[PDB]
Amino acid sequence: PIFLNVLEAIEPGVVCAGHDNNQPDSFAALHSSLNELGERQLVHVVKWAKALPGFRNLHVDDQMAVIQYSWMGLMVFAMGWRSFTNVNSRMLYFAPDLVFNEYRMHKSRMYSQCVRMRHLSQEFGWLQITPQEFLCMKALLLFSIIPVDGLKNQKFFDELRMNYIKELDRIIACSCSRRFYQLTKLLDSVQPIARELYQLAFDLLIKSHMVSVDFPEMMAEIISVQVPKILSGKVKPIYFH
Ligand SMILES: C[C@]12CCC(=O)C[C@@H]1CC[C@@H]1[C@@H]2CC[C@]2(C)[C@@H](O)CC[C@@H]12
Repeated sequence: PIFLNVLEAIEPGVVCAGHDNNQPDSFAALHSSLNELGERQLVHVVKWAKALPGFRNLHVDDQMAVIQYSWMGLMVFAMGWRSFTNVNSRMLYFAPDLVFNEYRMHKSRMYSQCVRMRHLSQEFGWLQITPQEFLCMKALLLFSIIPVDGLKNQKFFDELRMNYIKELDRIIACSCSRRFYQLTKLLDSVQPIARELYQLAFDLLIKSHMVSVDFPEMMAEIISVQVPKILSGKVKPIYFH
């Protein structure tokens, strides 16, 4: 069971937001802690992706491109898993120190996005997603969004992604047809959610820049340099259906 040994071995542990839960829930304080949490999780996503079977086959620039396009889908998918297992999804478990209740969903001004994220979370229960299935699905998310113009070595990407699909099929097989349909439909459903949060993240970065409040450095760079390629359609998700 080589492949699964690796995914479970490299899975990131707890990541705290740094949030001061004793100060009031303002828009500013909630988003400052969300953004800091993003910066911190980005570190772990980079280290996780580089340790994935086959990932270093990819040209070095494609390695960074793929991380820099898929991070939102990956982080939302993982957050949904955390929510499912820790508060069974009527709250959002961004981090142990940053759990969103309904009030925080409203004061962050992202209630409707949180409602979709909460729906994604609950699907882990509706579909009875196993830990092995979650891990394989999350790895596939890294290979599920690319420039329409292709990567520097697209061929290696296409083969690696093929191999991760084969692994997803393996864990299922180890009816199977309905299960693969269900899981590929779930995967496809992550991307519209990611896109909404990408739009949100971009809009807030412009607005906070207007009033001279800075995002953490990597978040500011990815949201100003890479996210707009997604919002403008130069980078697109790869769907199953
Ligand atoms: C990825 C994060 C942080 C990590 C996580 O668990 C999911 C969550 C999804 C919303 C993102 C947030 C990082 C900061 C963002 C991008 C804010 O700018 C607006 C939307 C937030």
